Amino acid sequence: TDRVSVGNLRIARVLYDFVNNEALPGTDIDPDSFWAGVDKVVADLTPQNQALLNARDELQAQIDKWHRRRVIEPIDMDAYRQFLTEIGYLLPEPDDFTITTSGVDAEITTTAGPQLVVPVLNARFALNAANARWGSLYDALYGTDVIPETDGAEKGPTYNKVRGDKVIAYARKFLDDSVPLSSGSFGDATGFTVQDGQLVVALPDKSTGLANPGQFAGYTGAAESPTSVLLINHGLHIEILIDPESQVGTTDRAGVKDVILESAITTIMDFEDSVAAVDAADKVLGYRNWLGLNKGDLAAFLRVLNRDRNYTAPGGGQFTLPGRSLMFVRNVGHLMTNDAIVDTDGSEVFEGIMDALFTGLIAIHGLKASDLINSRTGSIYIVKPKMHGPAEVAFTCELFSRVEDVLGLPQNTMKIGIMDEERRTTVNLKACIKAAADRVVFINTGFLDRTGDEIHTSMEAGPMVRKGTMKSQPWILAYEDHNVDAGLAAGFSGRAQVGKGMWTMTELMADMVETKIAQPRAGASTAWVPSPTAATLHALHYHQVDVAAVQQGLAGKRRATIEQLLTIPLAKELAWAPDEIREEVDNNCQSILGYVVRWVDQGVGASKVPDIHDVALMEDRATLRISSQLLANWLRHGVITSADVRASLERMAPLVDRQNAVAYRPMAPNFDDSIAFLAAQELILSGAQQPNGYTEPILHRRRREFKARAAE
Ligand SMILES: O=C(O)C(=O)CC(=O)c1cccc(Br)c1
Ligand SMILES: [Mg+2]
Ligand SMILES: [Mg+2]
Ligand SMILES: [Mg+2]
Repeated sequence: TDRVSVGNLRIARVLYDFVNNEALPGTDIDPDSFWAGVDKVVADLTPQNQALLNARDELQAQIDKWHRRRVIEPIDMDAYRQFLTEIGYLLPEPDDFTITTSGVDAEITTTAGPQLVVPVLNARFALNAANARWGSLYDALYGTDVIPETDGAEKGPTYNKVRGDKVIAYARKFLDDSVPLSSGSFGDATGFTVQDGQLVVALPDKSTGLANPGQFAGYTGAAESPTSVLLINHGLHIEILIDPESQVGTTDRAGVKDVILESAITTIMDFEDSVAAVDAADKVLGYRNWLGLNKGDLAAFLRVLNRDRNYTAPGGGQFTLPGRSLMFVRNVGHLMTNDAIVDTDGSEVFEGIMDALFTGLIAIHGLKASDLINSRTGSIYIVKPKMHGPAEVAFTCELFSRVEDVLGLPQNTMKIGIMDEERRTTVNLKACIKAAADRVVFINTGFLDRTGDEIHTSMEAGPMVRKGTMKSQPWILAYEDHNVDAGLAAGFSGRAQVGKGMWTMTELMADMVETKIAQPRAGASTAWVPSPTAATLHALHYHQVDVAAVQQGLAGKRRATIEQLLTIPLAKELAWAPDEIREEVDNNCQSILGYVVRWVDQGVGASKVPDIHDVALMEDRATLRISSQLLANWLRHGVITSADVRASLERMAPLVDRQNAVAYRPMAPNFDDSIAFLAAQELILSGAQQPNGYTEPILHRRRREFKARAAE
């Protein structure tokens, strides 16, 4: 066979070799001890892993049955709440406490700023993300719709000076708003110098300093004619590049070439919802990238990781700043198994357990010199998604503890970023944080998964509101506030991130800049962006909003009740016309097909897919979880018929085919000959029966089916 025997396990050879030849050397872990550990941890924790999965199903069955026996229109909230408490769904809230997590880096405990999420299987993208710690504001403004492409300001094949000037003026205002001069505007600056350790800005008829000289962080080049000036605001750096001989500098009144923003402070290297990995070959591609990132030798010319940045202090001494985003890794959650390892019965091993062992092993390299150090404070940062309730958090705690022992790492080295993205976590959040009180480095509202769970949990209650309506329903607004309240009450300020979710409209940057400011205004010290460009633009918000002061002001407040959290997003009687229903169906089918076709045929786990209004959306598994669950819910309650679904899928399919074009295999007109098309259909028609509406069981099965056919 193509497998290696270790105790009860049979490990795919490709994975075995990868760990031995690439991951283990340099960690000082004895290979025999490692592998024995893998067998032992898998043997010991699998039963509990399974019990937790069975408990989800049992809770969901009871809730389904609660709704079916009811019939009374307005849900009786006190009865419902009492029921959830009876079945162990809603648990008692623990007494107040403060987290004790230690050895965490400044980028997490203290700095407020953007957090970038990127598929770890794409080496190019992962490299750009790691390097996105610094980014060009001019490139972000000029390249996106933040500067409207009005008459005369259009993007052309070459530099448009009218447009460039708008970019320059936008940035000058940003400087005025962020690091104000004692008098006058950056708009009128003619030059910058450093004198007696102070920044001096030349204006036309006078010179001025910063209103707050402490915002002067340093410079490069000669004090008397620097090549750049470095400022800091709300803990984030801004660098003005000075080069009158450059394309842009020549047109600028002070010779400014660009303004660089400290952008993606941290990055989450994702093994979960943004990637398609269904076997040992896929997992190894991902692990190898994660390894190269931690060793600092990942290279895709040849794209490489950036070095730290050198500056001159105001007084004239030297210092450096991190040139790379501080990396988390997102492991998969408790649900899935993967045949990369099977036992003697042929049973697949739980994937989350494997990720903990393998990504944790690999992360050791990031704690040491690259022939440079991810975590200088000695932590490994793992995001754990899709947990349901505090027992599941406790299980993750014990899993990490056992892995630490296998890896010979100190206890509590492996830190947890907690996704608050399932209903049973939301309503037990304080208890969940408590279960990880010494490991937690963030909580984050994964609002898309959370929306999927909301629909699945109350699937039997009645038909839900439209997808677009969900983002503004009472339950979700209360969930957002409740998350911030819980983190602040647990002492997260100055210790751990309070984070919010992803902006998915990748081309609507003007809208993001206008709207996403709500997140740090709500006291979030970080929030998710899909790209380095969006990281730079989102950074703007942290310069405008003093998140630390916002969090301080929110202290003690309790702004969401349990009743609000439990407000099921049921649609009102006769809420939609035939045309609105048709739109929702087509919108969901197009998005499902666009994403699924690339998942199943090409193993791409995150894709831009134009919705029904032709808005580009970054789709991942969570957005698919919503679309499929919504249609499943509408089909369950007779809003639409199975023919509506079929016709819509059949309608949208040729359009999606058109949207694609070398490793692409058309779904139409032979729909039922396309594994990808059938996958999409199955996600909808079996939606109600998937545990918690999770999409992986079907996606993994169908992707594997596709690969097997392709191999013959
Ligand atoms: O909202 C949540 O459940 C997330 O966890 C979001 C998520 O991973 C995502 C969504 C769209 C694009 C990308 Br990249 C990631
Ligand atoms: Mg049932
Ligand atoms: Mg999620
Ligand atoms: Mg301020």
